[PDB]
Amino acid sequence: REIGILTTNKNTSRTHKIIAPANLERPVRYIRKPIDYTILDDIGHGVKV
Amino acid sequence: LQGTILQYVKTLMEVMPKICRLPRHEYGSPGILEFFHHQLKDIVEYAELKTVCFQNLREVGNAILFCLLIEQSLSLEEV
Amino acid sequence: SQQKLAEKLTILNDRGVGMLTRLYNIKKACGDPKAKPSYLIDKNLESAVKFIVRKFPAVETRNNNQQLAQLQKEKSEILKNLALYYFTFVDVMEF
Amino acid sequence: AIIGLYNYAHEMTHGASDREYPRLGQMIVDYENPLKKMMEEFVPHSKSLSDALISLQMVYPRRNLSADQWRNAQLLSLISAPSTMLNPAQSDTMPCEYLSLDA
Amino acid sequence: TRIRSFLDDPIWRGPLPSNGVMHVDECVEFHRLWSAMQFVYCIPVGTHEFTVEQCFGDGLHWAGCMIIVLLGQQRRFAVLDFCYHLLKVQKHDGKDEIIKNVPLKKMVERIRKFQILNDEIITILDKYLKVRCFQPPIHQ
Repeated sequence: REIGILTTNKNTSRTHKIIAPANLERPVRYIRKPIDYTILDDIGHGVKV
Repeated sequence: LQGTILQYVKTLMEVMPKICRLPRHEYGSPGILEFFHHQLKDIVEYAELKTVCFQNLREVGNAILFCLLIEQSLSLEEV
Repeated sequence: SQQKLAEKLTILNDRGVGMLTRLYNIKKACGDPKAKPSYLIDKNLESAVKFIVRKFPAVETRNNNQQLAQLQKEKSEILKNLALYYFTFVDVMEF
Repeated sequence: AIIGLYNYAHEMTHGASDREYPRLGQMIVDYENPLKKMMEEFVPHSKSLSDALISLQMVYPRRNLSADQWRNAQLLSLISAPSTMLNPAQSDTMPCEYLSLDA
Repeated sequence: TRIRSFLDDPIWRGPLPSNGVMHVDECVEFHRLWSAMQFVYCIPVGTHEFTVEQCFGDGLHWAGCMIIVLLGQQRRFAVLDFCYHLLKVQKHDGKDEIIKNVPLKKMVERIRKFQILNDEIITILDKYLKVRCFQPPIHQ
């Protein structure tokens, strides 16, 4: 008890060298599309056509 | 800390320069050394510095080092 | 006011960066001999590819002169593996 | 090789070349020394491009200084003038200050 | 922490900065006094005398760096320091002469050694110990 005055809990924890995500980066396919010039008209004061 | 060291700190604070800029690179290394040596002349020539201030500072540092090392040894025996 | 210069510029810049990425990957895949398409290294297609390249813009199927006989039996595969590269080049042209 | 070989496969399978083969081949054979053609292609745009480029005299040369000139101006130093450590750093051409030099 | 509780005198921390951020060219804080003392004991001595590490060892620096760190002045000390500044400039221009019987190259070498030691001590002390916003201008 006498020595306990000078003490304080130290923060040390166990961990792993690497921790992986719950769900990995599932890859996605490349689907070709043409250049669509009408995809920014809902941002700001758009000018449709 | 609240005794002799405090008094020497107060005295040397009185003796220290009021303003001290860090010169620019263009001033040179020799010029900067000369400037520093001129500005801190009173501290450099203080006789009691190395024989009293440093002694008390050494005492304080030795005390804290002893606390650290004794804690390490205690842990090593506990394990 | 109907030119939509801002939007057109914004769209085309992203498109250009994407095309650059794709074309860089095509270049890298075509550089190392162990990753280019299998048809550019086969020994029996060498004559066919040399003939095709020697007159690239023009198509001269009929009157092949047996410089394309081999290519006529892997066509279902040629047309199915080189599709990605061809359409990347097409998209470069459209951009 | 890739373009011609795909086009031939398509021709043999269907009897007609792909839609885009003619223009695609023309592009490929035109930009074989791409800069020699792109130089002739940008004569019409010369005036506008020149304006946009001459506009850079006010940003490039002063951003491309040496290290000695940087030391003289004490660039990026908070403590150079301690009396103005709260003033907001600002300039008229704010975006031009952190624009990549390689670009 | 207990030792930090002992530095309650106002001399250690000084008065509030004029510009409202931090002192730069003033010498009213303990870390500038310690910079001056460092300048004092980084000067080469005569053969008939004893060096600081011959007489005091490493406890002197442990005490000084502890005082600096507890007051929270470690980073200001690193930025603002006469010896470190001299070392930096001399490294830049690579000069070597004698000023008031103090060789320059030897002095910078000693300064570098002590810089290494001080960095180590400060790092250990920081390890064992584990915002003032400002207003933008107002239009007249």
